[PDB]
Amino acid sequence: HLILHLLLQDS
Repeated sequence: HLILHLLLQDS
């Protein structure tokens, strides 16, 4: 799930 976050925070 961490990836799902590193994706939202990056954007």
